[PDB]
Amino acid sequence: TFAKIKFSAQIRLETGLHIGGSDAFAAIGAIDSPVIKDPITNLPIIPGSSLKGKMRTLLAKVYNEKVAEKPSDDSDILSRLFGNSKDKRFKMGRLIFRDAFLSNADELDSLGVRSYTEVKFENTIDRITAEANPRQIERAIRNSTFDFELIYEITDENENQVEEDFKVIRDGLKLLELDYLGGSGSRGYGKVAFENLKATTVFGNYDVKTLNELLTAEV
Amino acid sequence: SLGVRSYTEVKFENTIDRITAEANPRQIERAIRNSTFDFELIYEITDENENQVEEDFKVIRDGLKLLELDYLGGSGSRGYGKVAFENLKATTVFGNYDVKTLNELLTAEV
Amino acid sequence: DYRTFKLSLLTLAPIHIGNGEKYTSREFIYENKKFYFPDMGKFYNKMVEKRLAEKFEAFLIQTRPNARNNRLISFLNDNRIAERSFGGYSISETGLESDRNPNSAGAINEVNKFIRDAFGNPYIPGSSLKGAIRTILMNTTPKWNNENAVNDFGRFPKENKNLIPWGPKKGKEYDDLFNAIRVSDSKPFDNKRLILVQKWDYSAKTNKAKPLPLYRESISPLTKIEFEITTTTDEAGRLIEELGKRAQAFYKDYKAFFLSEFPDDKIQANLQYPIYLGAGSGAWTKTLFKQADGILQRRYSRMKTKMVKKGVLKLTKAPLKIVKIPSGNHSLIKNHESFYEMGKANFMIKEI
Amino acid sequence: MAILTDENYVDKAERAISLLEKDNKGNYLLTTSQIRKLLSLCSSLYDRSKERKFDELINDVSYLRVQFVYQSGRNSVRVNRQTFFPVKDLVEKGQILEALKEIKDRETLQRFCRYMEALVAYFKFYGGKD
Amino acid sequence: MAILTDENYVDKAERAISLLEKDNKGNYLLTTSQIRKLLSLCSSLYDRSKERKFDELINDVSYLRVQFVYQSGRNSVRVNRQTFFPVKDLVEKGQILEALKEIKDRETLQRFCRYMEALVAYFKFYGGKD
Amino acid sequence: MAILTDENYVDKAERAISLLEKDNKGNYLLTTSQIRKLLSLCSSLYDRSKERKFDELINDVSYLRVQFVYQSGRNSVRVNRQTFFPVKDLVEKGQILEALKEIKDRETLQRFCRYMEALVAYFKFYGGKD
Repeated sequence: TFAKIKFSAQIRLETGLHIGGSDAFAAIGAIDSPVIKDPITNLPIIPGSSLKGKMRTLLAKVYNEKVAEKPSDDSDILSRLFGNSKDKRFKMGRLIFRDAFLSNADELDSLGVRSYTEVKFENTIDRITAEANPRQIERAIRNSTFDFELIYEITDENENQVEEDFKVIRDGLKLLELDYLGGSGSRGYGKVAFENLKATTVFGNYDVKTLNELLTAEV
Repeated sequence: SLGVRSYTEVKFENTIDRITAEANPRQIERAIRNSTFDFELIYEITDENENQVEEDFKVIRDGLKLLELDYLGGSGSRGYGKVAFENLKATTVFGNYDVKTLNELLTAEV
Repeated sequence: DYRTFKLSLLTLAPIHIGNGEKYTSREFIYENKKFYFPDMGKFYNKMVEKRLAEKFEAFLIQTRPNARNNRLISFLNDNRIAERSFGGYSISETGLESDRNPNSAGAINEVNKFIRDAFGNPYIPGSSLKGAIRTILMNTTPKWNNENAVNDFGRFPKENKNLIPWGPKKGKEYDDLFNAIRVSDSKPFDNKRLILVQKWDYSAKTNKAKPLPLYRESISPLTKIEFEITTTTDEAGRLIEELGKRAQAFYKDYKAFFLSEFPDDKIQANLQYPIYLGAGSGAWTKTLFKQADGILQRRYSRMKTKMVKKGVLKLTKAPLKIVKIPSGNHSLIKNHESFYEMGKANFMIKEI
Repeated sequence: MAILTDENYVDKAERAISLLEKDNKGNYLLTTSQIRKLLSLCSSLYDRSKERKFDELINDVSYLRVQFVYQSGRNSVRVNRQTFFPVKDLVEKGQILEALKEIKDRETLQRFCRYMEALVAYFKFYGGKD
Repeated sequence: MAILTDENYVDKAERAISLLEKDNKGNYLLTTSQIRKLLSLCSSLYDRSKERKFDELINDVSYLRVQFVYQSGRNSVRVNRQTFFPVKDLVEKGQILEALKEIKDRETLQRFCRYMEALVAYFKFYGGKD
Repeated sequence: MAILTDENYVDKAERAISLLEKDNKGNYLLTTSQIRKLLSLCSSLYDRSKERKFDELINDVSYLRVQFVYQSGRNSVRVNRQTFFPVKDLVEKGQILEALKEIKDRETLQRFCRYMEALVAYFKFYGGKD
């Protein structure tokens, strides 16, 4: 009864995103906080490690029933979905995250932008001396959309657990919507939305009609 | 010609402690995203295989499709190793065998 | 475990948040009772098709215009250009944008730009509102507004950034309070809400307002802007649910400290919970003024523009506006010289 | 005859920025903040020259040229009652506009962007400030 | 006369690393993360020099020189109320720029890359940090 | 005075291996995987020394020395809240760095390679894991 179901969505930013990388592709005269970029196209990306880590940390506050000092100390419902290196049962998880790449660069160009990353100028103001220290932070453009792909596998170990894993995936995406993807999101960064969130059985035989109903209705 | 200076990038990540929220960084090496590699898979047909050639072809197509739907070896639950098989075709390099229907199925199904 | 609040901001006065950039007088045209800010690329593209690219380049290159070759309208008049479709945007002339004539003297040479996104639409960043909220909260919490907030172990005093714990600690539970308070930015508003106010300083010693050459792009009074504030802990939930009645306490202390030394007609009245946002509202709106008194003034004691006593009041000029409220007709300012307390705004916070 | 070639642009940037105006204390009058927008536009143009054809990037070079002229005309630093214009000094001593006139395809555009790379690199090398 | 020869470059790195600036605690001011991009560019250049001739490696060598002079001035550490340039100190004491100026063929390019490898090897051998 | 002669290098390796530091459990902190590249380079140098003259082997000896110091400075193990450098310790107690400087001909090179083989043999003889 092996099957694979692909949750495909559009991560549309509601605010500039700063996931943050190194100076490997930074400009030669830029005192910036660079974002993680594609090596070839030099476009901003959303790495699957960021999505997986943020979603796992968010779902650890809702689906654990016990505070976990480590990802290995996570509950079974999350270990079987995200993986557990200290559990022979759950060493390989059922979720594959994928790097998300910019998918509406043409629309952004037609909207009249000159680059797909902007530089936001902030400062910290001393509260005793009124002395301002400025910073520059690179962000992806607000109306950017990224192709989001998440592959969920079904084997005989998913005999009576698929309807719960589907709910956990929906809850993780929703929690990501009521949170921020990695960055300085406490100052209003990294707000995202999942658009056209649908599930397609890309391998095997499986019925995703009900799941797609809660995807496109509850979201 | 696209102006890349290295054929491997360094992806920077970190782990955040669940309780203390401390960030421990870590960098790993990855191959460039749009890199292309030449894939060759030889399949041998003998007297023992003549009634199982179509099943073997179906299994090979399913395996290539599954690899496309999975990651090639690495930290691929976190977004690595997604691959695609482009210009996938089968030709008879030895002996005589008709690969017309197999090529049609390979092009339509990938 | 997350609480979501909606903060509605109603500007009672012009509000400027800058990006560090400034329009020069060779970049905007004052005509037809408006300031037109064209797109420089579109202007240059239309000027290469009229064989005036070299003339325009010589106009822009010239580092020392005398008195009139510094304005774009002079170039548009000398070279006989009638087209005005260069993209960009426009700001309606107020009249109280410069104390002199904008088309006669040097007048508005530079305009401080409002913060914009990649699409050119103005918006208020969440970091700015978060800084204002943090000033309100720090000034009204007695465990943060004390003498321990000053780091005296140095050449000159500075703020004790470690007074409110932040960041990870080795082997200790995460204790960042202001990571729990998450202020989002605004959906972009339109350029029709922007004006061109000027800086005026009111001195308690001179008893008059003096204009200064500092022109800013500001949001007009009575603009509605919505923010979403998210809270992830319990303490921060109490803090944000108490954002009003802490803004009122902060404003009461600020009025008893600074605003009581100035004429009552120069001080605005509050419709909702008060707040001070952006540039131009003064030093005491951005500091712990109980502890920064003395230190702040001595920081400027050896400058030509010396801070005397507690400083001067910042009063921009913007058109008078009446509002219709249940109490009747309310004037935004109590004076007839059209003086708004620069940077002032009001807010209401609900628990959506 | 081109002022920028693959064999001289780094040395050309060397000489160009070693001749920049200096204060009486020896510090450069130019700062990276005065040329930040120009550097960002050059970086974006270099990035976009790899994918798209040169005919698509015909407005970007013109915007870059008008930005160069505007920044050179607007940036002023006043010290000791003397006003200098560091961006204009950099533009004339590096022949930025003349090099921009010799941009006609991907190769010349990429050479110019690498020349700007070299200019800012060596500016930072000899004590340029942010 | 050439400063990098097959008999002296390892001892040259030996002598250059020992003279680098140190804190009062005795540890180095330079870190590997400051020279990571330069090491990566040198490694890529050395790898690509094996398979192709020096005629069309000129852009890679010029960009390598540009990145060296940029990273020299970019990386600054402020310790005990005093600014230090560790990458600039390493470049000036190892004669990186003068060794780069001597690169004219594949042999000299590979010698320079091996010298850079020797420099980082001896930097790590003497307790240098990442 | 030559530290490595044809009569005592095996005993030198024996004493060196006996002097290597161990863990609280008596296990060797050095592993063969830490020195695998060094051993491969030593074997290739020994193989090449039989036919090729020492003139073309000097670059290989220099790179071998660079690899030795890099692995001395790079490999570190943290156990019981204390850090150690197993390759650096092996190099110091085995007296390898200055044993490389006396490699002046084929005989000294082969002596050093046999010394390294003896070091590996006695390291594995005393419980050295892979």
